Amino acid sequence: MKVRPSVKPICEKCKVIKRKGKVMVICENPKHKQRQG
Amino acid sequence: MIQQETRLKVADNSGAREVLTIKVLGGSGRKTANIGDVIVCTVKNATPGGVVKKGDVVKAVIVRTKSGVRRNDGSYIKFDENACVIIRDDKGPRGTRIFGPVARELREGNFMKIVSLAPEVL
Amino acid sequence: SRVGKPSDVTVTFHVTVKGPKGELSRTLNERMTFKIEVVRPSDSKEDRTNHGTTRALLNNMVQGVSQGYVKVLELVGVGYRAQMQGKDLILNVGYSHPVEIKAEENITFSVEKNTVVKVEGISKEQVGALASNIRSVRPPEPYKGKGIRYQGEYVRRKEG
Amino acid sequence: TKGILGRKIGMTQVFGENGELIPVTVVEAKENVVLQKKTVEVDGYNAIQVGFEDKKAYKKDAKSNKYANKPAEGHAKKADAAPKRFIREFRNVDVDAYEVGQEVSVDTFVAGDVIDVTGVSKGKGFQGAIKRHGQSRGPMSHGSHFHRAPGSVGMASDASRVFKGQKMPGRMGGNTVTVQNLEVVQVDTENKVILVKGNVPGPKKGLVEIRTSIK
RNA sequence: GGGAUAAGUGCUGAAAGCAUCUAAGCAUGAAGCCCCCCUCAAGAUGAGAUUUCCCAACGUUAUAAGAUCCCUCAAAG
RNA sequence: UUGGCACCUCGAUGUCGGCUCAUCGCAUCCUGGGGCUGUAGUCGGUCCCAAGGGUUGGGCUGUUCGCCCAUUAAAGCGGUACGCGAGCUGGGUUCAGAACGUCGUGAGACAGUUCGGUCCCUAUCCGUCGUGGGCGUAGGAAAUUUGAGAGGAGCUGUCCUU
RNA sequence: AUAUGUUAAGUGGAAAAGGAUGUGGCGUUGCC
Ligand SMILES: CC[C@H]1OC(=O)[C@@](C)(F)C(=O)[C@H](C)[C@@H](O[C@@H]2O[C@H](C)C[C@H](N(C)C)[C@H]2O)[C@](C)(OC)C[C@@H](C)C(=O)[C@H](C)[C@H]2N(CCCCn3cc(-c4cccc(N)c4)nn3)C(=O)O[C@]12C
Ligand SMILES: [K+]
Ligand SMILES: [Mg+2]
Ligand SMILES: [Mg+2]
Ligand SMILES: [Mg+2]
Ligand SMILES: [Mg+2]
Ligand SMILES: [Mg+2]
Ligand SMILES: [Mg+2]
Ligand SMILES: [Mg+2]
Ligand SMILES: [Mg+2]
Ligand SMILES: [Mg+2]
Ligand SMILES: [Mg+2]
Ligand SMILES: [Mg+2]
Ligand SMILES: [Mg+2]
Ligand SMILES: [Mg+2]
Ligand SMILES: [Mg+2]
Ligand SMILES: [Mg+2]
Ligand SMILES: [Mg+2]
Ligand SMILES: [Zn+2]
Repeated sequence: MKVRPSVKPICEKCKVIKRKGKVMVICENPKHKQRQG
Repeated sequence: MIQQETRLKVADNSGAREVLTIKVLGGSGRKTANIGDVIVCTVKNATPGGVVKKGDVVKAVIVRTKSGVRRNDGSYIKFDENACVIIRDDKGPRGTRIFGPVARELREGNFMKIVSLAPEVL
Repeated sequence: SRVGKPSDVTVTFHVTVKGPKGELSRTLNERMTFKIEVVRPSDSKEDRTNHGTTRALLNNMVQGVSQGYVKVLELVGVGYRAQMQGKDLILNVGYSHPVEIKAEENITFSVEKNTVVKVEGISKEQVGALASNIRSVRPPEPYKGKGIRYQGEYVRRKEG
Repeated sequence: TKGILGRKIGMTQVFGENGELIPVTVVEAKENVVLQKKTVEVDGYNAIQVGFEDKKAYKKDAKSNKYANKPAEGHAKKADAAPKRFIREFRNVDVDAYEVGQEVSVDTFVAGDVIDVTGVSKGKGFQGAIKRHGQSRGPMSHGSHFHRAPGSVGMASDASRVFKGQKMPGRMGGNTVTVQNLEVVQVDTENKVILVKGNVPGPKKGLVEIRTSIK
């Protein structure tokens, strides 16, 4: 998990979602898992 | 009842004669050590030709104390002096002989070589 | 909703089926009527979202009452075993203690070779939860694949 | 569970199996009687009231607690027992296994039973922070004028006050204390004595309450 | 040890035909939160409960149950 | 923190370090939970949650700091008048003596140094720790109690077995 | 209180670069 103010897709498979009022990026690549914070 | 700066006779032939206690091992804030406990010490007095020399920082196991120890049967044993034995990491004595009586609690401490070499185990 | 817009089962509306493989009742959203077929009132955002999810839940109820659901887990690794201790499952997955997963109502366990476990039930959510717990007992590890994985799930493998 | 009242007699020792020395406290628990049964329906909770150490009957012009007053005498007669010196409630036990007026014998406990013992610790009067709170002394030499004082009691302008709970001199001891997970060493039906491993609160002759251990 | 949670992990699931831990639902998950353990506690003026004891006449006098004064004391001070 | 400003205090708001006693924050040192890893394992790196508890004994120096010795699960960083002198000390620092270097014609002086050098106060109020008396609690009284609420406690090592 | 709409953050009831399928209103265009 990368916790960062700037969350954005890192490849074409990254998907931007919103969970519990937080902007996240989920991906097949676990390294690309991101949460805003 | 051995604490920092307590001086101890050495009850072996490793070269050290008197040591000064640097630290009582076995946890933060530990103040006192007794028979079977391990101390870090410095050799203040040595005999010529010994393996252990004056100024060395070594580890020793306490083998008799003036405070003595209490056994579960309500009996006690006390000695006339505080004496220790210089040891290696393997708990084996650095010297090849042990002088004077040692307490039987060393056996529970697993200092079996020291117990074997002691002339009397009480 | 494109998702939002039966058989001899009851479908007797809250809903409560009486199909072959059990009843499987629930409540469903309280602002959506049915004629079956659900209908979306007021066309709002929440209305459309709830219409879609209610239709999905109803289809799931029908499928489970008719032909049930089955999730399959496989254990990978030398010595890994899954026994059926009566009704419950017992897992030997490399721990110092066997793991006891207790069976539940409208849910049945099966084991093949004491390696491939199967969970069967009327309720899709309950079957999924049971399978997820059996997986969570010891999930797959990326270096050798050892663990209780889903039968048709891809495992990402890393080198040494 | 189980409960009894007694007087602390004193400390002694015994030799256990394999000869180990077991320090023990002798408790004399004679004359224990169930005086009342409190229930949820009437009292709102389940408990048994136990009286201990019979006292003298009521007499006119009694001047001390040695003689029962009329309220206490009526309370005891309702149980058909002599008036008792000490009365305590036990909530841990099961009230359906006792009758009003029945004796609670030392044979209630058995050797090896794990118990909690409650009692009033020994009083010590007015004591300072060194003994009462176990604080450090100041230096005893090197010009020091600070030996057994409690030290600083707060901070500066913030907060301009001493906080509640500051440790200061005051009366020490005489507090209810429960020692947990002691063991019953021996029960002696004659002499009505229980031997408790270890030591318990209070002076000799002080009242102690023995209960089955909560943990 | 019990309950509820954090970061997490999910199941079912639409908006968005798919995907998605979430939007509605359903789980799980910390030495931490609330209890569990110990002590004080009804001036808790919201002043609670139980058992037992006592019962008068003309503010006054004498009293009940019950306390004290005074005296011998210590486990208390 | 070093500063900038000069708004409270010059009919006085005692300055550094230490001792005693703490208390709070979390940007967490340890312990608990978790994601990623260029995570094989044992170890690590990094980020997230988490303030319950814990978090050392010496050599040198007035020291704070820092270095070192030996430990420890760990030896966290900060706030509280750089917490705390009507609680203590008084080594240092604004005092009278004296000396060195240096500057000054001199009296004397110091990005300096050196030896010596008086620490007052019987607690009124609030606050805090204990301990009594009065009245109230719709009769009076003895004993046993419920628990609204409050306080306490909360750490962790090593070894064997698997 | 009245009418119309916006917000779901207790935003309202203290802040930035920057990040984001949060949600309302104008639109310009590509495909059908
Ligand atoms: C020991 C008693 C003296 O206290 C002190 O000396 C101290 C320890 F209390 C002291 O020094 C206080 C603390 C001083 O006050 C500080 O002054 C600073 C400038 C400021 C500070 N604050 C405001 C920041 C003030 O608190 C000062 C000036 O005293 C000199 C206070 C003033 C009011 C003052 O002069 C008073 C009157 C001072 N004094 C002159 C002593 C003069 C010196 N002396 C004489 C004697 C003596 C005489 C006769 C016989 C014997 N055996 C001894 N002992 N000591 C006395 O005769 O008595 C006291 C109270
Ligand atoms: K009351
Ligand atoms: Mg970036
Ligand atoms: Mg000290
Ligand atoms: Mg003195
Ligand atoms: Mg400033
Ligand atoms: Mg100006
Ligand atoms: Mg001034
Ligand atoms: Mg003034
Ligand atoms: Mg944090
Ligand atoms: Mg020296
Ligand atoms: Mg200060
Ligand atoms: Mg002060
Ligand atoms: Mg001069
Ligand atoms: Mg000159
Ligand atoms: Mg001198
Ligand atoms: Mg409470
Ligand atoms: Mg706000
Ligand atoms: Zn990606």
